[PDB]
Amino acid sequence: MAERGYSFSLTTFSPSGKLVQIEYALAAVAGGAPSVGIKAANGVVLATEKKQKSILYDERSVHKVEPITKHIGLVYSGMGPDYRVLVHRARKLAQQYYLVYQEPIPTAQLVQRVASVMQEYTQSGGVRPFGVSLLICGWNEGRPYLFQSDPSGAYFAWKATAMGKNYVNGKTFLEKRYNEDLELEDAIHTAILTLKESFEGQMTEDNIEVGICNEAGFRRLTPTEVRDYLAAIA
Amino acid sequence: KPGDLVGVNKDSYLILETLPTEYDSRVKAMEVDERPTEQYSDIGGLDKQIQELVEAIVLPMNHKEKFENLGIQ
Amino acid sequence: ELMPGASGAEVKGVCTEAGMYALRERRVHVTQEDFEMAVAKVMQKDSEKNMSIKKLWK
Amino acid sequence: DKSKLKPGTRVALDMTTLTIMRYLPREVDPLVYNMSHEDPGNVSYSEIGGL
Amino acid sequence: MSRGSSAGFDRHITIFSPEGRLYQVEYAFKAINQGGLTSVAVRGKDCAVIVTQKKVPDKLLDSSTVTHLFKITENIGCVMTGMTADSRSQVQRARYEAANWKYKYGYEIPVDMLCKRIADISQVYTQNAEMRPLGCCMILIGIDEEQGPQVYKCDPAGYYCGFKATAAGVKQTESTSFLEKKVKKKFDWTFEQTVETAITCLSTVLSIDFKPSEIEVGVVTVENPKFRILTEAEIDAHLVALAERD
Amino acid sequence: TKRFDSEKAGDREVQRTMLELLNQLDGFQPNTQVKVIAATNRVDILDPALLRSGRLDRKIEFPMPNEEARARIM
Amino acid sequence: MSSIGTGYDLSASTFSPDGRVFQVEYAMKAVENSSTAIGIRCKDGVVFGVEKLVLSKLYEEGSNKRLFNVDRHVGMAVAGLLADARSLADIAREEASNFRSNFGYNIPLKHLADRVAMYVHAYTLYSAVRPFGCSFMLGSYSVNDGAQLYMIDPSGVSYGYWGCAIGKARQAAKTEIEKLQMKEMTCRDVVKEVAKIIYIVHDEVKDKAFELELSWVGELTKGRHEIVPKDVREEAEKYAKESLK
Repeated sequence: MAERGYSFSLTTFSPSGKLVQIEYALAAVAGGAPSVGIKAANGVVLATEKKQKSILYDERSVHKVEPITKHIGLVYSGMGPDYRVLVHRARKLAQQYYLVYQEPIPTAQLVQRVASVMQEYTQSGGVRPFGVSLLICGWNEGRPYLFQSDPSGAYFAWKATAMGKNYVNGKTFLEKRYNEDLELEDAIHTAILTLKESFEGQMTEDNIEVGICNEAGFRRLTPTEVRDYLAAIA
Repeated sequence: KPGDLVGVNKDSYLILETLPTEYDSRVKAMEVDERPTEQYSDIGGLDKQIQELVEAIVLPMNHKEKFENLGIQ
Repeated sequence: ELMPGASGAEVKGVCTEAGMYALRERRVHVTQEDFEMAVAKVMQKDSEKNMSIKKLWK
Repeated sequence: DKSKLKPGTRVALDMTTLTIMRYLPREVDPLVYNMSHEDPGNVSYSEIGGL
Repeated sequence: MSRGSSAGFDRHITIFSPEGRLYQVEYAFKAINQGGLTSVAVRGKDCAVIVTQKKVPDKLLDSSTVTHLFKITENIGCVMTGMTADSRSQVQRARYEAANWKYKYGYEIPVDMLCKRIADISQVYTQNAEMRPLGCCMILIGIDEEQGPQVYKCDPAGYYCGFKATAAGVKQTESTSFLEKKVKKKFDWTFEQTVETAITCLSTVLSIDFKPSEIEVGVVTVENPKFRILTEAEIDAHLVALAERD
Repeated sequence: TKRFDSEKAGDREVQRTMLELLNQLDGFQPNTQVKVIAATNRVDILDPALLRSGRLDRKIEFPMPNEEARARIM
Repeated sequence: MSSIGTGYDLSASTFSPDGRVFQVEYAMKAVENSSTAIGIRCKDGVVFGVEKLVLSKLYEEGSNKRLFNVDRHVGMAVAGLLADARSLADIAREEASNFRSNFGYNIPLKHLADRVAMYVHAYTLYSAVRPFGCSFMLGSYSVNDGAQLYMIDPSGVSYGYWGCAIGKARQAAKTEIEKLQMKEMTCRDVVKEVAKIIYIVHDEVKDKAFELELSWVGELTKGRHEIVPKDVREEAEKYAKESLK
């Protein structure tokens, strides 16, 4: 910039067979608030709980569910600062793809493209590897898509996965209740159950947000609707 | 009183004597040795500083009455 | 099958725990139903340690 | 008096025949005794004031 | 130990650590308290008001020159809280970002958008090991072009979210607590009431009560989009109003 | 110097001794009349509890010399 | 501070437990070690005064420049280490030079002080380059604010001053400025008075001799920034020596 700068990698392997910083990052995603993403196979629902704990947040805008474009949405896990760049990044990518295809960015394709930039950030110096896990939803080409993007760069396509606080318990409930190719009603219900698994972020409607992707695009849900789904779980 | 030294006999525990309270051997080293004069004129330069140290350190002890007249601690 | 374990202690605890349930209840024998309640109890205790990221020492 | 001697209190004994010779007052530590008795400096309430 | 332990090079530059955030990042939060400023932010429904302590450390200052209130655009005004070294530098960076929108768009940037471009900016500092994160946070007020008066704040690590009420300072947790009870008991918000809530809350926690030349109040009203400095006479007016509430 | 979270070594005889100066140094135990002449090349290693004005009231600077000061010594 | 053997005071992209870099503080001592620069805001202009120490008796005025003319209405008076002062001078000159040429009017100072302080501060952030161990002032006469004087510290903090001194006796100089009213007084009288404060600072038992550089940007020069005319310069120094005694 007006300096010499860095270029040395902050990660060095181990005779273990691990990269050290990504393992510290994995601990930060677990320290987050529960975020679940399930592809039903009749739409994709991303639900999260957001620790505000004072409801002195006049957000009719930015949230933990933020639409990237009109049929892609994003939900994160962990810490907010890392999210902020990734959400802006995704919107830019959405714009690049919009110009040529003019159908906004497809999910399989998005992940590869984010994954490549995330890998550099580890591989290079003067940048560091994230400690956020993104859950990406989309409905495009008459198929719902759910992917999970790890803080290393890795991408896996899931039917249902969990992150945030008490993910180990979440993934295990998800296998039992949810089985592959069950209904939109089941996907939503278990999704809200994982948040309820352990809450503790002030129980008011504006402290959970869900955004749903379906055949007509992506919209985030009003906090009042979200509460009704919760109300069922005791 | 507490802290006072007092002697006591080993052969049968009676108070041998009363002694006043006193410091360790290390502390005796710590007491005065005195240092000799470099004289204000003779210690070269740093004129504004001769005033600062003299005023602060030596004056409140020696020239104490002027300080009492100022009213400062 | 139900326990994921985490220790020899955990295994041993299923049995001891079945005795604690039987004693409360004031049985003069140990029943098959007690073991069912015990595993489930023990299991739950394991899950709490799992969430916290702990072994058997805190 | 048998009543004076208790678990909490202290006694003195003959070193030569260990019979309780007499009663002594409670346990104390010389450092404690001076700290309690003395109050040097005092300290004015006015100064901390305004906070 | 913790908050000063090597595990990579994460107590030196940004990389994650055993603490599940970043050490370097946490010093940047700790840094806010050092400056000595505390702010209370209230969002009205006729204005959006920020009151922050204005750091006066000489008696040879002109009042006008020495401030922390800055005009980012003719729609957005801000206060800087934290370390003053970091404050001047972030404001100049924001200004280029506000201006960059300003030519392209042909109109005043939304308060939400201004906060989004700067927040991301504070994230670059935070992501980089080339530079350390900002020791300050910028808290924005402005009339959003349809949503209404809006108060957004971007972190020194750069994440932003909307607020009814915000606080950042020396005592971030306590001011926020004082502030939720003022919102709960709802006196309603006019120009004067909302300013009044904001100042009192800043006074009650720290337990001072100010001169008008040692608090600063900055507003963006729906009288005009342009940001104004109220100056000492009007700031004094608000101070006297606080008495015999609620 | 106090700043310890040391569970691995770090003595803490040394911890007591810096803390003790403050104790003697507060007003409760007199220190009004007695001056302490404190000297350090590095105050770039100390903490504020030990230093800082009104615990050791006067703070005397000695900046680098200049020609006249060189002139008188020579 | 700390004197840790790896970083914090050996880097400056690393903050302490409290949030501060020790490296800027070590630099802050540097302004204190050498001679003062005083600068007071008038309302008809600004009057600057830097005492240039006669180290060698085989120098002439224009040597070890502490006084720069930033533009033709902007000054810069520095105190502290002259090498970091030069860098700061170069940036200031280019920033002022583009603004008169392009806009066609005098620069409002408050923005300028913020930009230059941004430059100082951007370097502090970096561990690859150093904090600047100079303190410097900028002064200007404007047709949008009148006179303005801002003082920027080695930390990159900007505050406006009615009257400043940065140097080896800030406390003695600031106080003399406080007593006097120079805040809105006429530039001509000020020239004499700024020199007289320099006389108190200077010692004939810590310094031999100094050469006065004052700079006008005021009513004599008609708002043009020039280093003090030889006649005026002398007059002001002459008063400084005579009035103490």
